[PDB]
Amino acid sequence: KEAYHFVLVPEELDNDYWRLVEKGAKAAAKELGVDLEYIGPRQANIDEHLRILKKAAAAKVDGIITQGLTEAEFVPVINEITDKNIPVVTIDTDAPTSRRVAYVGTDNYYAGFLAGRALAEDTKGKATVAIITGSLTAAHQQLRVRGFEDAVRQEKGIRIVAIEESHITRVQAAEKAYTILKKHPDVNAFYGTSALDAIGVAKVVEQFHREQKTYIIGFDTLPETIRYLQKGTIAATVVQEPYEMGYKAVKMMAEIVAGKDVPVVTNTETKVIRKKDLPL
Repeated sequence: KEAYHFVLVPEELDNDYWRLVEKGAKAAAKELGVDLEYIGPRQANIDEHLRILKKAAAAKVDGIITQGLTEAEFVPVINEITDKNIPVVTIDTDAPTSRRVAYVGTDNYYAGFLAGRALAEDTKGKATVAIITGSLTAAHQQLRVRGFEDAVRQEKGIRIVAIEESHITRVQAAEKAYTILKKHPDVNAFYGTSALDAIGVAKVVEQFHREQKTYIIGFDTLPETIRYLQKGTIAATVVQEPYEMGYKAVKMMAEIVAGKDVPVVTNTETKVIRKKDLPL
């Protein structure tokens, strides 16, 4: 009996969030006697991401765990991998129209919906919102935006005046905040859907001395996010369970190759945390 060899491809190797996924994935792998190879782009890059997927598939590994990041490029690659009878578990971002066997990650539509609810609650239903999103093509970003929009649609005192892409860098989130605040000086609320968006926004808001008049809600728990939350510049952030999705993704791949029944979608929890919830 040879050990199962699984590949987990993170969006970015050196990233606090994915290192938490790696920890959970390696904990489950060790617990099951599974060889887990954790490889991806050192810096997020779609083309090296796809290239590492197709390489792992050509190695006849027993299963591949990955984001279904974009419909256009990742659904074909997931299906291509599935056509070699290698099962794919999606993690963090689903591709529900692909032939991936199972998904483990946040309900991204509903993370954004809870963010809309939290913004409406905290602003007492009155806000002029700008949205910073990592990209318009990444499936989880799209869902987080759409969920927020649906949540606030009937909030008569809320209107969304801008949506801008950060390309998941802190510097470009700041850039877009400079552009938005210049163009829409009535903006008193920012919603960021990737891990550095609120952080980039927070810097610009503080530069213009607008923190006391600006509500900021972002995603995840990076150190600068916790700092701005303790300081008051960021009012809230949506917290995921990267360790748990790493752990559950590996355990579910093992169930799949063992022939057991597994659900198609497993959603790890999501929570809107504010300053009062710190420490985590």
